[PDB]
Amino acid sequence: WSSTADPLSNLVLTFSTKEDAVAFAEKNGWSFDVEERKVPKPKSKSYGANFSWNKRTRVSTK
Amino acid sequence: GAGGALFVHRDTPENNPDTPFDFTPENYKRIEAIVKNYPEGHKAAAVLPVLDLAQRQNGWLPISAMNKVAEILQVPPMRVYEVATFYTMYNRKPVGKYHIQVCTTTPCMLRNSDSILEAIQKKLGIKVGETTPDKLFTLIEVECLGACVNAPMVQINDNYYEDLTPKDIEEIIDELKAGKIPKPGPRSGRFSCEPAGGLTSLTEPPKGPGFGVQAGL
Amino acid sequence: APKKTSFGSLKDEDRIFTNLYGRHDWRLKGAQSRGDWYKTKEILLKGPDWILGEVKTSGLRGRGGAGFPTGLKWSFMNKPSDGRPKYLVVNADEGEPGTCKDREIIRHDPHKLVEGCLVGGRAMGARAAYIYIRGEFYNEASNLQVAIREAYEAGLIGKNACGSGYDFDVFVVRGAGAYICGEETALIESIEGKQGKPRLKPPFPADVGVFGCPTTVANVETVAVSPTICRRGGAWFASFGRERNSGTKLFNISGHVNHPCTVEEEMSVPLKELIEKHAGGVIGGWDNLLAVIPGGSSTPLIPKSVCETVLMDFDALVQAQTGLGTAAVIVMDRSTDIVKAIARLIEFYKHESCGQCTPCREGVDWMNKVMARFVKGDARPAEIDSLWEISKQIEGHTICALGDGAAWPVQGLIRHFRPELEERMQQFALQHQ
Ligand SMILES: NC(=O)C1=CN([C@@H]2O[C@H](COP(=O)(O)OP(=O)(O)OC[C@H]3O[C@@H](n4cnc5c(N)ncnc54)[C@H](O)[C@@H]3O)[C@@H](O)[C@H]2O)C=CC1
Ligand SMILES: Cc1cc2nc3c(=O)[nH]c(=O)nc-3n(C[C@H](O)[C@H](O)[C@H](O)COP(=O)(O)O)c2cc1C
Ligand code: SF4
Ligand code: FES
Repeated sequence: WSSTADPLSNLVLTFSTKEDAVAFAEKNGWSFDVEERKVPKPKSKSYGANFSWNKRTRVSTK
Repeated sequence: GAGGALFVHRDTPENNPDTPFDFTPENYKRIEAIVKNYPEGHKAAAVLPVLDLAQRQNGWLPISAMNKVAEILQVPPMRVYEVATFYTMYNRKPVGKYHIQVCTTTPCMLRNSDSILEAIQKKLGIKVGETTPDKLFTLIEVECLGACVNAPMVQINDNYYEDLTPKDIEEIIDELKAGKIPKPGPRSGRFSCEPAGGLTSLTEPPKGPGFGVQAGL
Repeated sequence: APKKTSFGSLKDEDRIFTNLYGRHDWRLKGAQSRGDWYKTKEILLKGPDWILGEVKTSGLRGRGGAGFPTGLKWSFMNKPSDGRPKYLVVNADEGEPGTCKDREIIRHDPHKLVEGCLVGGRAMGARAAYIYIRGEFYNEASNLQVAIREAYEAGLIGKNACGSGYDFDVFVVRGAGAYICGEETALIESIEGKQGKPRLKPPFPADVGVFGCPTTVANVETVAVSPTICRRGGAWFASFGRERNSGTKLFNISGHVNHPCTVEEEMSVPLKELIEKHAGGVIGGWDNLLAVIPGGSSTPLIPKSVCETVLMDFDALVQAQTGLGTAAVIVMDRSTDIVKAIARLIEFYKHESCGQCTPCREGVDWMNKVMARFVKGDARPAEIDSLWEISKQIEGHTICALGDGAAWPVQGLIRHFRPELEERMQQFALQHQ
């Protein structure tokens, strides 16, 4: 079986914002690394572009 | 019923990429005429005719013919495969000299297409998906060939034989197996979709040009 | 007395397709002797706006089955160009069971279709016309090609068409055995060398169509009456039929009638009048009639009690919980297994589905299995309501109207012949103990 010796291997906390998590980590004395939130960028979707007269976006199959 | 045909190709000595296929020079001129019917930069629109032309030269479509069409039209072979497996008129297995197609849809069924089908089966000694041992006839069932008024009807090699009785189709098969050319059309003594009762309309002589023209034109 | 209240008894002088039966020469000389290609130059010189106005006044609705107003639909191409060519596509697929009207137009009156292509393309500012015909119509397509060659040699189409200074080409493309390719976007995809799978709308074809260009898809019968409409005027066409149901119509009467036939008749003619006058009546008398499918396989059937007074127009048949469709009247007498005929239609739709979208691809096959069991009576009565719900799930949730056309006949059968289904199930449960 898989054995461990650190008691915090299953500790995961949930926070509403990054600032709340940072404050909680700071008051508990834990050194922290913060990674910024990644949001997918908005994209331009056009169904008609599938059938373009002169562009490469024309599809060869459906 | 569920289609007994398969939509995956497995290479066979009778059907593989090394199977010899090539268009004849006359067919290459025909392909040139076909391709010139579409705008520049849209060559793939010629996939359906050119593929069909290959069948008209070969009788059926071995995978080498599909690859040849794809090479000629600069089209990926998978697109040609999609076209060949989507449309039912393409023969991906060899068929007999005379491909008999019997419409069994409801308007033709109401006019006893079953009798025609059983007459064909008995006259040829095969079933609705088989080929005769002499490779002269193949029989299948098709959907609504578009002559429901002339039901029941049968298509043989892009010819229509309509207003059929079992004796009519047996005579047609007898004429076909003797090498003759049976005349397409109805067999009831009626030329076309007209009423058999005596032409209930269009009895008067057709009017001339400009008879109903409005003013100012 | 204006505002005709009885419709029918159409005269030969008012009929449009005068060579319906091919008793006269279908070549160019015979068509010209019958009134075709007469003053086409003056029609083209009147301008697109005048032609579109004539079509709008005519009240012509789409003869392909949906009945969309033709003038409004053709007006969508009256926009200025944006650098792309413009195209007219003529729909000659004719896949609907019980419908053979287009075939007769192509084989016996091809010059009417060609002149209609020219006039409609001028109205829509279209450079050329592509005629898509089903591949089974090989001889019809060859006759059409011969007529097109005759028009090219006579200068009627091509460069400087009819001397009007407008260049127009007519191309014939043949399909290969696919009923779905009669759907306009599936037809456009088929022309471009792809599988005949319909496109989602929007964009509509007038924005993005064949080769990505502005395109109008129009039924052959719709195209072939436009030159006559322009010549005789919109008003003449308008007088026939009820209001908003104008003009004449080609009817194909098949099934259990004495003389199955294709005829031309006024729009709002009663169904009984049509059947008893032109088709010779129902086999075994009118009292032998069991059911009628009035507008091709996609329209729901109506029992005898409804067929006695119903009129053959869009609005009346809509009120009768059915449709005018292609005006293909399939008659079934009392000797018909009504469940088996509808099961055969469902099997047709199962074999014609393109398979692109989930509701059609799965539910049409599911309904086919359920109907095959219903024919034997293997099921339970509760499943009937289940089947109804399945149809409702399929209807309105599919990319194209093939799902509608598969759901509607089942709904008609359940609406009018539920006792037959329950009675068959009772027999099956009895005999199998
Ligand atoms: N002639 C034949 O052999 C067959 C005929 N049909 C008939 O086709 C009918 C349904 O076909 P659909 O095309 O799906 O009906 P639809 O109502 O969606 O379209 C009818 C025509 O009007 C146009 N249109 C409709 N709404 C539009 C809008 N908001 N803007 C611009 N254009 C618009 C469409 O582009 C189309 O050309 C069925 O009722 C059936 O009877 C079906 C199969 C075969
Ligand atoms: C499954 C399906 C098949 C169709 N087949 C045909 C056909 O064979 N011929 C036709 O004219 N219209 C057919 N239509 C209707 C066309 O999509 C389109 O509405 C019509 O061609 C428009 O022409 P119109 O406005 O002149 O009627 C079909 C529609 C569907 C959903
Ligand atoms: S409804 Fe049927 S035919 Fe139409 S797109 Fe969907 S799967 Fe294809
Ligand atoms: S039902 Fe047989 S041709 Fe249409």
